[PDB]
Amino acid sequence: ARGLHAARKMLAQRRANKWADKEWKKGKLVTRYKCNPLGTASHAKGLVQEKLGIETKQPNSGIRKCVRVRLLKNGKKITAFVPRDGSLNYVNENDEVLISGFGRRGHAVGDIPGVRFKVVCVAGVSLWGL
Amino acid sequence: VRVNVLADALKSITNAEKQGKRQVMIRPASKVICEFLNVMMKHQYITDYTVVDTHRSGKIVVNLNGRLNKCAVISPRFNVTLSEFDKWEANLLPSRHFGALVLTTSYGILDNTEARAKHTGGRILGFFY
Amino acid sequence: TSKRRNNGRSKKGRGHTQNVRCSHCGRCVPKDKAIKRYQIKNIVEAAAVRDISDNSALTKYKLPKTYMKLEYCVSCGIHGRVVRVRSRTDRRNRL
Amino acid sequence: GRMYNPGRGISRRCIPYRRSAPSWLKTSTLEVIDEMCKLAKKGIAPSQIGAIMRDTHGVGLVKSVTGSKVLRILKLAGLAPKIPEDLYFLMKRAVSVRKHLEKNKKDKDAKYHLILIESKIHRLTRYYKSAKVLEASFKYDANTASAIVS
RNA sequence: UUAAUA
RNA sequence: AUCGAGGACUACCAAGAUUAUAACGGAUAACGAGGAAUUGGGGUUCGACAUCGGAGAGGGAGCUUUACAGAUGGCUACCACUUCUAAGGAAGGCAGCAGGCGCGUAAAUUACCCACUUUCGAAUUGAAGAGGUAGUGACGACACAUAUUGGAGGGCAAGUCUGGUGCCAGCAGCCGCGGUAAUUCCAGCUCCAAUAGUGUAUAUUAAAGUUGCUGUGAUUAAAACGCUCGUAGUUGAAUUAAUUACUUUGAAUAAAAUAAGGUGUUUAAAGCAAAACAUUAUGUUAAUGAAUAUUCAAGCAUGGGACAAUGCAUUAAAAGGAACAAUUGGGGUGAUUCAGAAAAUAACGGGAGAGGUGAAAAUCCAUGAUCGCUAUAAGAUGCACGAGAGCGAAAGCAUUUCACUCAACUGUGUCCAUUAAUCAAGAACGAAAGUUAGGGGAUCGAAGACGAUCAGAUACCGUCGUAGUCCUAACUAUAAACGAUGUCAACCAAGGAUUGGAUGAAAACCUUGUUCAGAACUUAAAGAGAAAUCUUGAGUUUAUGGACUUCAGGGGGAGUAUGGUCACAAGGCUGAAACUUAAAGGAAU
RNA sequence: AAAUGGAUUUAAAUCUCCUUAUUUAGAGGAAGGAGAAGUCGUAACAAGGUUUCCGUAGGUGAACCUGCGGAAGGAUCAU
Repeated sequence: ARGLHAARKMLAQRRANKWADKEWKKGKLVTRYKCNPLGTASHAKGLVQEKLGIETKQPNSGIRKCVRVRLLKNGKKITAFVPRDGSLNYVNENDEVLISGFGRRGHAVGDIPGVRFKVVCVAGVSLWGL
Repeated sequence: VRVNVLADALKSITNAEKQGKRQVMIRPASKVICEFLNVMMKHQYITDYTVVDTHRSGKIVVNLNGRLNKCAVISPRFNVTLSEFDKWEANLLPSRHFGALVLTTSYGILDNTEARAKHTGGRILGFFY
Repeated sequence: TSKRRNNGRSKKGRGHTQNVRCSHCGRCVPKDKAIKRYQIKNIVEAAAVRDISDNSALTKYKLPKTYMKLEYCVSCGIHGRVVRVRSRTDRRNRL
Repeated sequence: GRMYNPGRGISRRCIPYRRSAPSWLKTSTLEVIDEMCKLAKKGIAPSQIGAIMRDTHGVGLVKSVTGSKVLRILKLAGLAPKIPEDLYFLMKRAVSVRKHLEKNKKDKDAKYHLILIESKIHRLTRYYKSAKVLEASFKYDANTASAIVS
């Protein structure tokens, strides 16, 4: 339909064909409010309950230290990295932490086995300056 | 079926010049086809043409002289406002000195240069470099 | 992709052809795709033709021949050395 | 190409570049009209009427002699059939195929071609109604066409 | 005739 | 009844109103607009919040006063709360300005004054948490001193410097570096970028020609419905010396904002004021207000009528349809009819094997098998002719005769006069397998049973064998239903041959010239493509637009779950998400 | 003209059914994905050792095997 009066089908075709966009459909359908532990929020707060260590993928070797967090807004249970060197010793238990994303990689990112969230505060200032 | 006779004619002319042919033949003749050729003659892109009468919307034979790079028709003839001229030329023409559009207006079928001079817009027909 | 322009068949202006049976495998192959060879041989081998002609009860009886058309599937045509695998540029030769 | 199958033939007629009657033709319109008039009374299609004049009377084009087409001549005399000739012949074929189909129920190619023929009828009937040739009350029906076509 | 795996 | 039209309400009367051009529903983390962010053009996303319009005061509901309220810094009742109490009783509604609790990643003083703008009032005077001033304020923007933030393998500017660490700790957005000589870890020195800023995380925009109107792809990478008919929709041959659409000018239209005119806020972001000089009260001066232009979709007026739609008489399209003449057709349906292979039976001869395999075995045979001749009656099949040949929309179609049909090509000074092309919804046909009920049941044979082989063999090999294979009626509606290539139309390099016609020559058949239609083939230094390859297109495409429909958006999950619908059933049509992953894939060396 | 009685109008509030939507528990069952260099086989890529694949039907520990009909994306563009 390349005609001069064929604007109904041209407009209607883009409506249907736009739903095949994986990156665009995901941001429109109702899943960011139900299937996202973080939600729309950039950062979230939760309580540390368990200190975990996840083995890396096959071409790597070592244990990725991380923590298990119970968020306040929802109540879900997640896993959060502990950035740079020796920062797990700074993290106590049953305390509030600020959890904030990662890049997004191929979804998962840098503690390898399915972790997608990194602890940026320990109540304190920073699991940087600390 | 033949929807646009002008599209058939301009494709015949462009094909003939890519092969270096001297003259080409167009089976269905129209007023619009004749006007498009007249515009192309005024810019000396075709030497001349003759129209044979077959009592059946007769044929046109066009003489070409190594100058018509490409003449093409434009599908549905958009209503070109006078302010939309340079938007069309920037898209369809190679530069600001070489080619020329073709528009059908109430004052006849004219290229973009003299339609701008006559201060009138209309539907766009085609172009030629 | 397409190793052959004609897809290895001889069917151009139709959609279906009947089947034939491989003379060695018994496989079902379409009539056009089958490798058809013709054979015309005498009923007496070259060694025994002299022996039969010596002691015969007929004046000048001419030995008859046998005629039969053999059709092979692709697998049993290649394996039986009826046809060989050819070069990429020599596949096109049809003579 | 043809409407319903991929066949593509260009078997046409070629009208000469002479809209007037040829010099050797001498019969006036009076003989042409009455000769055509008598043929119409005999129950002959307008397409066949012109052919008979061309083959026998040498009047190959009637518009070149009388200045008006065969159908226009027949309408003026009132001898034009109520059902247009091209539509009438199409309903004659649909009836004939249907009659054969009553006894041969298993013929699946005749059912297909009957469907194509009836689709043509609904295309022509729609056009002639927009051209006011057929009154809007006209409608093609299998149970009825057998009688009017007959 | 039979001939599995790293 | 109301200020008033009006089913706004009542009585009687009639059966109407909307819908594929998406009604009625559902969602919104939806108040609308001026506008904002980013943009080569086109666009995409945002707009609670300056200003305009709407609605609300914890939730509904009902009212009073009055010119204006269904008012809540007014009242009444119910629900949920809060406070005082002398225990009898009572008021109150911060989505007003400060402030407090909670919530969250996320957001400031329980300040002073009516002096600016303006509103109300009995009025030059009184009020105003409107408004102004002050305090906090790395949200942002501008000018400007002399120091921090991140990094140093690549993308990406910067160290093959030295100490520790030894596939650990770790770094790492991606590829990856680390197993003791780390350019990537932890440090020291050095320099790389930006700089009063600089990193991180989430989201918008560009990149993305990875959402396509400009502008994509569909043979093989993902993707042309199995095929045809068909309504809405879209697109429609040439042709002529009242509206609409199109186009040119305007009218009218809130500012702020955008663009843009002037102006030395010391420049600048700003402001719309200040002065340039008159040394200025005087005078420019009755000084500037950018013409400030926009601006899309509608509406109004005006000049033009080429290209178009609805209007209400041209020709005869290498558009289409119809007719006729001669044909072509393994096109379809019905009846008729021929053939002998295999197997079964009958009779006769013969007398010890036969099958089958790589070798065997299971099995058949003295009740005479295999083998040989002669006779029969059903089932099925249709060799050789048989082809890169023909017909058909596709699936598909092969013994010869007769009917009934159908389609196409060619021939035509025959007819109509646009009747056309493609087509959501819808409808016919749709291999094989499978289902239902009859008939038939020869051969082969999913299942099954034996015997071999093997480590095992539920398989390949051999023997037997049920459903099935065949016909009739009715379902089913799927295939690598393939040319993996939608339908229609135009242009288009050299050939040789073939099928069916027409037309000359050469005496149905055959050899040649021309031309129409069909299935194909060969060559190309040319066109295209990632290449293989395509050339009766997969060419005429960044020099991008002939018409229409369908489909695709990294790989999986998955054509799965659920919902709907069709079927007797198997199943078919429509058809996700969670989660997971840096590749999967195509052509070629 | 105040208490008060009655009949309409507008009707909050509450209760009982019924529907829709969202979230969430469940013995057991059938799936998918990831990890661990776990048992059992050799299915596919070479003619992959029975050419591979598609539709359908049946069977089987498992890839899969077999029957019917297709395709070459074949290992044949060829008598």
